[PDB]
Amino acid sequence: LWPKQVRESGMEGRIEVTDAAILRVISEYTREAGVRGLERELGKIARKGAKFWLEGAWEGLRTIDASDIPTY
Amino acid sequence: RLELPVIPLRNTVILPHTTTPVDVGRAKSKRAVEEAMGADRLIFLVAQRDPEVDDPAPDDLYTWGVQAVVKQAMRLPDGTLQVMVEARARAQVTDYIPGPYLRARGEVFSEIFPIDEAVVRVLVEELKEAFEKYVANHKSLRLDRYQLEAVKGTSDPAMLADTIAYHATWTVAEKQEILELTDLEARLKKVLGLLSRDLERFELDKRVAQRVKEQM
Amino acid sequence: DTNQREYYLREQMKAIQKELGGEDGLSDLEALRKKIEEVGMPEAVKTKALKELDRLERMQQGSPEATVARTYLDWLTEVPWSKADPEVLDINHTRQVLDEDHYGLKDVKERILEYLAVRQLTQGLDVRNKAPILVLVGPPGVGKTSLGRSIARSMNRKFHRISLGGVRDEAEIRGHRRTYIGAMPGKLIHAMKQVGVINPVILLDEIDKMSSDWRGDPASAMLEVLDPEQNNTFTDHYLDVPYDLSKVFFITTANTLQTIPRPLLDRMEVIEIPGYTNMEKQAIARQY
Amino acid sequence: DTNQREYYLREQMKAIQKELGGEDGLSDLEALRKKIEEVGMPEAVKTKALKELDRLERMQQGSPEATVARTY
Amino acid sequence: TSLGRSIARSMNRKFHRISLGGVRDEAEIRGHRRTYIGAMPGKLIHAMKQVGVINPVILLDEIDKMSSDWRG
Amino acid sequence: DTNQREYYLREQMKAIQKELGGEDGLSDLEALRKKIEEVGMPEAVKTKALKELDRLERMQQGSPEATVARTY
Amino acid sequence: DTNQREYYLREQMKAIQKELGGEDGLSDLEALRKKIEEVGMPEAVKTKALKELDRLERMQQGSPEATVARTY
Amino acid sequence: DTNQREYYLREQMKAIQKELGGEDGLSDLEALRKKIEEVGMPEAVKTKALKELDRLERMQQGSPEATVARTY
Repeated sequence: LWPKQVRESGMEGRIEVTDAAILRVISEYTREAGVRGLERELGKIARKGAKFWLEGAWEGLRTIDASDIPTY
Repeated sequence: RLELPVIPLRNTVILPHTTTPVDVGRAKSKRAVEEAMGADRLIFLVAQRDPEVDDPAPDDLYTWGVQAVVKQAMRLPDGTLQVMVEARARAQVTDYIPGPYLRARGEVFSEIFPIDEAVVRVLVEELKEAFEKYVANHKSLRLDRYQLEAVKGTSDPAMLADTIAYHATWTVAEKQEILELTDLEARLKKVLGLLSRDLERFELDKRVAQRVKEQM
Repeated sequence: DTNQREYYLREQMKAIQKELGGEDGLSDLEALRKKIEEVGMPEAVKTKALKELDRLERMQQGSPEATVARTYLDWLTEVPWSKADPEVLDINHTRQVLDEDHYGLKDVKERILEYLAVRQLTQGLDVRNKAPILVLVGPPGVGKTSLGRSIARSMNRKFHRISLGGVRDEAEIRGHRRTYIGAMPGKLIHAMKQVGVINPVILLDEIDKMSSDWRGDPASAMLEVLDPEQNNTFTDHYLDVPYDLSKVFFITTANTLQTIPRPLLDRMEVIEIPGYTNMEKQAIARQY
Repeated sequence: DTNQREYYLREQMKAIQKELGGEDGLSDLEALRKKIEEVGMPEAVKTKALKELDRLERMQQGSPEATVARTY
Repeated sequence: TSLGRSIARSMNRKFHRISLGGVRDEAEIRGHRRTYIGAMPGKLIHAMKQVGVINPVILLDEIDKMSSDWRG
Repeated sequence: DTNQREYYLREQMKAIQKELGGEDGLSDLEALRKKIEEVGMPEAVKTKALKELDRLERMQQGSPEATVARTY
Repeated sequence: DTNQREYYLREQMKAIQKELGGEDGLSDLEALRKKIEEVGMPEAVKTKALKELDRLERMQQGSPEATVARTY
Repeated sequence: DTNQREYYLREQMKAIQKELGGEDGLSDLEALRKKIEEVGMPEAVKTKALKELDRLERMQQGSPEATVARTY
């Protein structure tokens, strides 16, 4: 999924998404019997990332964790 | 040479080595005809297609020209001036004065005869064969072709190009270009390419005509 | 010499077609035929212009045949191909333009900033979307045309409305067979015919009140248009080669989040348009 | 006499939309004609292709036969 | 139309009134197609030509009764 | 012979149809040629009028394009 | 004399109109339009009736409700 | 003699339909007319086969009474 989502946005090499993050996502942002809700939420993360980078580059490596959730 | 009133041609194409009646009935040009025949019988001919006025304008005339020494002094100011002049050597344009009258120099009045004759008469014979096959497809668009066959002794190639180039009607303005050109081989290959596109579109017309009959 | 003969045959067809046919626009038809080579347009479009060029030469009645060919040449050379606005590369400049609209309320203007922030970050060695158009929804008076107006300012593009209230047919979406006059395309080709760029904006109006009650689904052709590559293959009933509708940005106004047709509930992103406060509306009546 | 002249000139229309149709009336007809003689297919199906072959070489404003036959 | 007559007089102009009731097409709103004689313009042009001033007053009658069947 | 008769019937239709009234008089061309210049129209209306003025004066009763231009 | 020349003309009009399939045989949608106007009714009947005249001519008469409209 | 006449129609109609839009009708009309009169059949077959022999030589598109005839 997440490689396709950094293919959607264009944050190739920009994004670190760990997997406690993915646990937080499925436990909090999608309760369905598929993969589509994960496309939607990881799309929200991808879009908010492109916003935070084009306004200014703080780093080249961006750690998304279980702690930056209601910001993306 | 010997600055003249200028006669803007838009309806008569003269020949070198042959008399041609000039038909000028426009009011500001027939005075130039009278004053040029009073200019020791010398007439300076430059055509125009830039919008047709009776003024000798430097913006309407080209940079190419032709001479005309007068062979019959007649003017008829009650209508179109009937005058027969002749060219014996073509010219160019050197001067421009806003008219009336435009004062301009041409070239000298003399006879021109070819030095080389071999490649000259080869291209003359090719052009005569081209006219005599084109005038066969010009039978529907009829023009008499005895007028070339009586002047076969004249081996002047630019004069015969002025003749055959006159004896085929594709565009009067390009015939004014050719009639006023200095260069002879350029006007010869030009008339060859014109007979080329003419006979090629004749054959395309025959193709479409048989196409139509078969569709019938 | 051959082209002299060929354009000579074109002069023959002009000489004949100014003798018969519907002729009070047939020299205009000749200009649009001349405008085929003059409007920058694709070679599939140049080839369908060769097709209608061999549907020209109407050496028959002024009955609709010449007229429908004139209209086809009109819709050719007046829906612009190959012409475009130099876009802005910035969301900072876009925010500079949205400093002036209704102040922009700082709720949805940042969402538009998101959606353009990813789309001033277009990668893939192209411009891919794989994305919605970010549809809008609210009561009608609020700044639908105004917000889209400011965004068209921001990109230095143009803004334009075409409406879809009370539409029910793909016959209203797509046109019909150009075999009689009165055949035209649907709305969208005319909306593009209004602008002179292949990168305009279109504002779709009231699309939840497009309620299909006859043959054909408009929602079918509209979800075709909403798909970011099927628009690039989208064509109507009137036309041959599909207009490249991938270079065209879109935006859409509706009012109901529930009467929207169902495949349109994908390829979509809702931003619910607000019902403004008194103080901001007052500020508008004071300042603008 | 008028409608005679009218038929005469619309024959000119068709034959000058033809323009030596060995090339074609419009040249893309013999580009899809070679998909007959260059695509390996069964004999009855290519036989009805060869029977459609004799109905080819038509324009659009004239006969709309290759209009469907190319697509076929 | 009483109000309209005294409008044109009170404007010192010319009053003219025509009907747009029942119109379905561009036959009486716009003119007919230019490919035939018997194309006559909209009634609006009629109101123009029949009256004489650059500043007329035109009255459009039964405007709630114009709809569409053909010609948009 | 019967289809040639039906042909002849449908053209006797139009021959009877053009009867019952005929247009003559050629001073109307002078009248309208004046009234274009003798009704001072703006360059929109004087331009379209000069177009119809240049279009005519070859026929205005004959060809179906110059007739509706004459009524125009 | 005017009525008599127009009588010759209308004579030959009916003479040609006769031998052309009997005025479409007075086809079905002609006579359906007739019968509403051939019976004097309240006027809103004629309104919704020519309405439902226009509501046809778009289905195939396999329609299980627009046929019910034809019955109405 | 009736069979000889149907043979002559069988021969001439396939000789002409083999050159024409009977190629789109596949010329199976006078190929399966051989099953009408050129195979030993009962008078039931001859009766029905005449009833759809009259349905030979037809148009080939738009609800064809030729293809259902040869099928019959």
